[PDB]
Amino acid sequence: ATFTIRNNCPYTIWAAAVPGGGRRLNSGQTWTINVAPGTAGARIWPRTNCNFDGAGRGRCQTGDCNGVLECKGYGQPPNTLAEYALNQFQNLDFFDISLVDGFNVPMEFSPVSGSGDKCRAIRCTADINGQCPNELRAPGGCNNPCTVFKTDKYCCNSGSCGPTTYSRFFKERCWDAYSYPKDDPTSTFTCPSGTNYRVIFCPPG
Repeated sequence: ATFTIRNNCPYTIWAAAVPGGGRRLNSGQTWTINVAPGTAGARIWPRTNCNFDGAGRGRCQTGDCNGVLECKGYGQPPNTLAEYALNQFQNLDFFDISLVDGFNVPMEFSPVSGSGDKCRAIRCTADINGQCPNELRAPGGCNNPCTVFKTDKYCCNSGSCGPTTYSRFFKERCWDAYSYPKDDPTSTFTCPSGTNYRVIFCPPG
């Protein structure tokens, strides 16, 4: 499956993908990756304000993946996440935007020419950074209350949680994204396997 990753932000984004690695994307640049069928536990996310050396080692302000350019694992919150698993049950792809690990940059995650009623574009473009509750603010973004407060109410460790005032901050601004760990019904999208995708940072309206 092809994922076309485009930076439409006026600032530089260091794209990250597991699988895929990572690439510096100046404003307007694209990174195209191809991923094997059956790829699961996958994400794509933006990183802001990275400083890497010639060996590709350093630090990003948001979404840092163990101090390297080409990610071999997940990143540090706050980071807006495109999550997916391909060719799963009934050969369906399942994909979502998640804010459970916070928000750093606005995003569209969409199938190319999508087939099926739930095979459609997902967008989170509200000014979440600007509107972020002060208690949720972090360098470069807005953390989910689970990251900040670390209690069962927000983190759902026991499996018995629900929407909160803080999760609703996210959900009311980006209704199609996961806002807390058990936000499953109104947030998982599906396409037939074989579908290709785009991820756009700072998408136009």
